[PDB]
Amino acid sequence: FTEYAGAIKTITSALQFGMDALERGLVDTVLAVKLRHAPPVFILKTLGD
Amino acid sequence: ECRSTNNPWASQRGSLGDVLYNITFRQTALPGMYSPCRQFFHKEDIMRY
Amino acid sequence: HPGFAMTVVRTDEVLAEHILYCSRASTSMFVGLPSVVRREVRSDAVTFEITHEIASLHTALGYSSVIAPAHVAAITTDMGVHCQDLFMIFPGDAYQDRQ
Amino acid sequence: ALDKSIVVNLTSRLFADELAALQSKIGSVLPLGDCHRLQNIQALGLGCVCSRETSPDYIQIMQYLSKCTLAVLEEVRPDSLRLTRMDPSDNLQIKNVYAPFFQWDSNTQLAVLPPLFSRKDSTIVLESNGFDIVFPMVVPQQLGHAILQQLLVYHIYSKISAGAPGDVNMAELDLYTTNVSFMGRTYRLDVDNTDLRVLDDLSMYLCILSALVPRGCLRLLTALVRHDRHPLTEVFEGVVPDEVTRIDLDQLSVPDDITRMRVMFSYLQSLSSIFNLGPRLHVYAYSAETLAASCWYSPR
Amino acid sequence: ALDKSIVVNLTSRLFADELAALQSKIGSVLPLGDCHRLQNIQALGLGCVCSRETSPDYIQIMQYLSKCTLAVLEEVRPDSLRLTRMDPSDNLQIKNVYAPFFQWDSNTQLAVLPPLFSRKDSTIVLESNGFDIVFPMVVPQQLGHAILQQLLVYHIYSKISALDLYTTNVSFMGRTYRLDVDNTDPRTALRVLDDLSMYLCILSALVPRGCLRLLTALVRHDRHPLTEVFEGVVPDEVTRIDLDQLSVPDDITRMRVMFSYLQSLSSIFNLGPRLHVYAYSAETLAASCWYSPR
Amino acid sequence: QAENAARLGRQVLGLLPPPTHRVSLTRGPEFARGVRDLLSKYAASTRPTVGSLHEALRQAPFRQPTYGDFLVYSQTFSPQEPLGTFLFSFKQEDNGSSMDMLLTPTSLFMLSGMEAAKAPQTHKVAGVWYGSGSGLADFIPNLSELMDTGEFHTLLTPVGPMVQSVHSTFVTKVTSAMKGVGLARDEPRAHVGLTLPCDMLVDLDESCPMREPAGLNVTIYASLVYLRVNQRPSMALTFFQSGKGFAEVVAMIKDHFTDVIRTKYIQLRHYINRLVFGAVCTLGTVPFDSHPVHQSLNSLPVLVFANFEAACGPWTVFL
Repeated sequence: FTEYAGAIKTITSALQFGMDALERGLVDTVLAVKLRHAPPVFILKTLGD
Repeated sequence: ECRSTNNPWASQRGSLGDVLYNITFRQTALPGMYSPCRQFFHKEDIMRY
Repeated sequence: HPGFAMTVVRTDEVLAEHILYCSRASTSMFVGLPSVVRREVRSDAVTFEITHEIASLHTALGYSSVIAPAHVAAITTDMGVHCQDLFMIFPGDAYQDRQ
Repeated sequence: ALDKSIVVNLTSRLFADELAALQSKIGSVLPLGDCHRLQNIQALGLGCVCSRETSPDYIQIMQYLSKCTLAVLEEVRPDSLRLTRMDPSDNLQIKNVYAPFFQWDSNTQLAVLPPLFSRKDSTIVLESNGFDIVFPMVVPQQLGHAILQQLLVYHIYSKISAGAPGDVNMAELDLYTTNVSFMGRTYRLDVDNTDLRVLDDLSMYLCILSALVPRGCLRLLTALVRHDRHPLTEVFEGVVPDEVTRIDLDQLSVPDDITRMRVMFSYLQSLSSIFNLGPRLHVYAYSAETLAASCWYSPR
Repeated sequence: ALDKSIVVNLTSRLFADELAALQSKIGSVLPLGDCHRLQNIQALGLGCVCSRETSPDYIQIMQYLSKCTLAVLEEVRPDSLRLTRMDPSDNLQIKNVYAPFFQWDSNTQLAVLPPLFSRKDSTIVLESNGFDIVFPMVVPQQLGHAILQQLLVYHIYSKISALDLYTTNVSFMGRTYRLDVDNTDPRTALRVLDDLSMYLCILSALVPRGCLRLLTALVRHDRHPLTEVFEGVVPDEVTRIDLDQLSVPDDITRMRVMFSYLQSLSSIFNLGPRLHVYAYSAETLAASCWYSPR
Repeated sequence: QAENAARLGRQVLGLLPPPTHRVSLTRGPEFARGVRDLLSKYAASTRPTVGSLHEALRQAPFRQPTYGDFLVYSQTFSPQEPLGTFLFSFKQEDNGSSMDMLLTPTSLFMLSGMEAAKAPQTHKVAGVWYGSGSGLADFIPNLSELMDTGEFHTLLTPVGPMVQSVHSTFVTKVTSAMKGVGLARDEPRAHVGLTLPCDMLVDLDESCPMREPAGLNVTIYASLVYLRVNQRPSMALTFFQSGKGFAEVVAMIKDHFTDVIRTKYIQLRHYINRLVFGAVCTLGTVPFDSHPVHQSLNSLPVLVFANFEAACGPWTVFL
């Protein structure tokens, strides 16, 4: 029984590892979208006027 | 405007500087190294802009 | 002094820390619905994937994200004096005689 | 129950003109350096090895071919490609878009070859992302070792003729090289009179083995001599020439042969390993006007 | 479906030294003979062909290596061993240990070789049963082929003597390793040399007259990476064969029939099985591969 | 007829590939119960019973090979075949849209026209199979040239066992078999072996042990010898059978064809294209220590090999 409990306390943890890893890609890629459309300040100041 | 070119060894088209660091005449080398003078003499990347 | 003189190039890189500004409502995201896919069967390993495709968008037409270099942390590449060994970049090209 | 699928992403969208070159093929063969389902462009063509900048290569392709993992296109979208993985002894469908065009044949054996022709035959030039796509030469096996052989002959006599053209007629040469004979058909190749740096190193390797191999079996005959030694060796006197067997150890010495014979056999394995196996898939059925086929892939 | 696991009956209890010897190697490759669930200890190791009081060679071992199955350890219990098994197409988790250390990567290429450096390290004594257990060694083919290179070269010279800084120092770049040669059985490598007798005489006949002519236009004019072997001197043999004029359709026959015997030389530079490793880790020293009978 | 839908709806909807295991996440930790054919250790008791283990045998590997349907004249492929032979595929040229040519090992003994006593068992039956070599040698008018330049092994693409010959008057439909184990058509749930003549087979792993280990693999190799007899070149064939490994077998084959070579190279001497000898093509792996049960014909001793998978190969030269 308490070897079977060592199964369900393993696989339901390794699902939650994918729950975090899903939320990392939301923080990562949305940030990594913004860095492919971001000129530096020394371009955008003279063009911004 | 008074001088046409500083050296005829880089901006001259056939010149030894331009030939050592051209992409067209590097079909012998190992590509794994890095070369900075490769950058300022590359015909394409300058004309990409 | 030989017959010529020479210019020298180097490179350098600097680790730096940025203030990245991002304005409001620049993008609208389309969050998908994830899935669990198995592959690469071993004697023991049943490796999975949790894949989740998400579609982005650019709402405004102007620029909406500005980066700035605002720190120097180190100078990682050191401005050495070591030249570049053209015998190693060109192993093929050599002279005529052996000795 | 397994699920293979490989999705290659692109940072920028495709051109509307390049996408017509990628709708033009829908099932082909890609050497794919990944074994996963998310990937950037840099490991599906041959741009890992075969690139525009350096010299073209043969064995660095050929080592990379069998080491790699092949895949087949399914559904090309403008954002991003899509593939299907090639499992060992999987079964799927293959069409051709392989310039220059070779007509297939059912119930044949298929080798995957390095491209050695021009880029207009070989590639689709990308400009959305700068990196290439290079498609491997997919030609059946007997036709692979005939297109290899006559060009490798054409490479050796080119170096002689460029060095000294007082030996070789180009009319005698070009009549007997660019016409591959099989099927009752003559398939004409591309000759490359631009001056062929794909087949340099084989001609470099085989010309070591032209002179230094027949030095070899002379030394072997005087090694371990028995009244029990295997008897087929007497028969092979007539194979080796009479002029070869009048050479002694006078020109060399005791440290000279060690500097040879340890290195001598190492050329034979770098020779014999690559010409045995390509990654081969067997095709049993085929049709002409559909240009479709069914395959199974033996990693060999 | 399918299970694969081999437990070994160990009929006499371990000793305190030999327990830690097996405990020292928890991920290993030993070839056994009887593919069953249970197994007696007359045929676990390789030692049926490489023993102490005998004079073992290594060709007959490597010849015996391809017949055998291959197996990986799971535990070492005091009263019994426990192993696991390798199907002829199955991915697994191999975890390399082997003491003349090397480093691999993803997409590397392997062989299985006998112990060719230290029998005393690779074997362990089993005073509990009086029967030792030889361990073989996995080596990448960049050097695993190179170790096979010298043995064929080695038995050539040592009978002509009937010194050896030259022969069995196996060259990795920066690491030259002296082999293990004390009491060889040169009879099995003799037949392999008898099969090098054939092809190396066969290839000598129909040598291309064009590619011979390239050498006089090689060492005289230009210089190359390979041609340091010649030191810019043509052999005397080239000056005898290239007297005539060249002719392509004579030579294509000498270029295709040559190419046939090129493929035939796989049959003598053989291996045991090959192992195509696809995934690899550094600090765990884990790897993964699908086994390939060959 | 309304209950004929409920006869195909049962079978076809169960006779499917297993689905790609793809569970959406929002369920949660129920994904793991799809994995069933990776467990292999079922719990027993004092009373285990087939009525309660009927899941434990319900699991099975996904094993299914493929067939290549051919189409050949009954003038060459004989009307009688013992349902487990071997098939070549000679292929010279695309004349028709689909005009194949098969060859059996019984056929090649008539194409070659080798000596009687070198294979004196099938030769008695090789005249009640076919003619005298008329209806076969007239389809390839370069057989004398295929011997001399040494190119016949470069054209055979081996196929494997049979499944069924739906035979007709002129052209025989032949359902071939590759990749593995051919399923029968007269009898369902019954595989089809590969059956060979005892004249052609030559064993390899037979000596007094005076011990070779066990294993899973034992292979059947195909072979071929370009030779000349009575100053007119006619090819040859044997088989092989070993579970040894390719490093031994080429050295072991040369022990068998020693005496042919010892006569042969007297002939050309007393050339360049004459020098090639033969090749080896692996025809798949017999399972370990399964026995060949002998058979006979009207007679002709024929073996059998049950559970025979079949994987082809290339033609590597040996000499």
